[PDB]
Amino acid sequence: TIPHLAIDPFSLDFFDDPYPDQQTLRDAGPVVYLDKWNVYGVARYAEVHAVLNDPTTFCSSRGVGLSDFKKEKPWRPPSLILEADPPAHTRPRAVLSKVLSPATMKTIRDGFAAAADAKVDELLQRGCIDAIADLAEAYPLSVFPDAMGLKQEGREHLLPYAGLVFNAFGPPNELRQTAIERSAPHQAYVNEQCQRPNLAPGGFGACIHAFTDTGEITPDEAPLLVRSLLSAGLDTTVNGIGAAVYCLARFPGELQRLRSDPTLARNAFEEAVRFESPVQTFFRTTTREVELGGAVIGEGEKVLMFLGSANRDPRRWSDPDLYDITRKTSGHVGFGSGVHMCVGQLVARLEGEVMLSALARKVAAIDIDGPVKRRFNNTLRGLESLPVKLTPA
Ligand code: HEM
Ligand SMILES: O=C(O)c1ccc(-c2ccccn2)cc1
Ligand SMILES: [Cl-]
Repeated sequence: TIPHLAIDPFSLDFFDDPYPDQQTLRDAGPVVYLDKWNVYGVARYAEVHAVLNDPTTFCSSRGVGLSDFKKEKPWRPPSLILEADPPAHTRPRAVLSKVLSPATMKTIRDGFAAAADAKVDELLQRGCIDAIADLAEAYPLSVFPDAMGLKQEGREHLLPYAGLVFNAFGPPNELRQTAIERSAPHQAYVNEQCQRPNLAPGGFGACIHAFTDTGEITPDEAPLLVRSLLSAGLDTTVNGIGAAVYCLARFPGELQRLRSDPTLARNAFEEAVRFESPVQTFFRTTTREVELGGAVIGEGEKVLMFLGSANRDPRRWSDPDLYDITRKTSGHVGFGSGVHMCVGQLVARLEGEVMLSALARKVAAIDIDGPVKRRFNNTLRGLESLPVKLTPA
């Protein structure tokens, strides 16, 4: 019934060039079995979307990595939002929704846009930059920790902790095990900054604590919800912005459309999230025997979703391998779908829009002038280095 494949979606060969293997996974059937890790997989849009929108059957409380929390100990206390099912998930979800709300975006937009314009101006003075370290990393590092209300000391732990979190969703391979081995200094830093005394008033972190009054969360839950934003809100945006810059360098015709209408900035970032999804894969666990696309999956089985594959599925998208900044992108799963759909997507979009708007208004060309290096992660997709020359407009 279910085809068995030996493709390892957590191998460097797969990270290097996942597209061909993803077509193989999509075309083999709606549900495959991956013998390498003894998990089910779904690579088509329809099944990925269906799994995401059935949290009762495909739960998150048993972890969204390979590890099954009913069988193995989590490497850190479970997330109160990501690794929770309704109804436990509902109230921490509503709090983060209100912290990361439209009204909060109105308060940070001017500073985020000023910082993005200032960065592009700074980068234009140097001409030849690394679009990862000097842009995709430097810009969110200059707005997000300040938006959280973090102190200055110790921010070098932020990206390492994030890379650890997303590597840890993988199998016990060298990427995951190495990350955990070096994790103690990053965990200590992050956990300490999650305490209310260490969070600046007016920031995202202090606002989470300020919601402990309402009956939605208690004070003992607030540090873990701060930890959620420090886990999921930095490295994802770095890879998203890097993907957008990468796309604009590979598709100069799309950079030229963006220059002619900077108001396409928000959709050009959204298309980059569909085209080069920063988070390529993660898991659900079945809570019972379920039929999916004509196949029966037993209870307590891990199901690997290929989000980047669903976003390139020609059963859903026309010309899926083309970066199109006027594409109707609604429905892509780059931010998830359903009750867990990225609660910080307004922050991601704001960061990405104002950066691409700054590029649209100030940059004439983006040419790759050096070797492009990929950054390897069990679930994140992004570049290690992207040497580009920026031609000022
Ligand atoms: C390009 C940027 C981003 C991408 C591609 C992305 C992707 C995702 C995806 C796919 C999920 C769903 C996970 C699941 O269903 O198991 C998710 C959830 C989440 N994201 Fe994002 N994210 C981004 C930016 C952010 C930012 C900026 C924040 C916070 C400031 C954030 C915080 C969270 C949190 C807390 C969750 C858990 C929500 C829940 O379980 O209900 N992410 N993200
Ligand atoms: O609550 C946390 O700590 C946390 C929340 C969300 C993520 C995540 C996972 C997969 C894709 C995107 N984001 C990771 C951690
Ligand atoms: Cl931790």
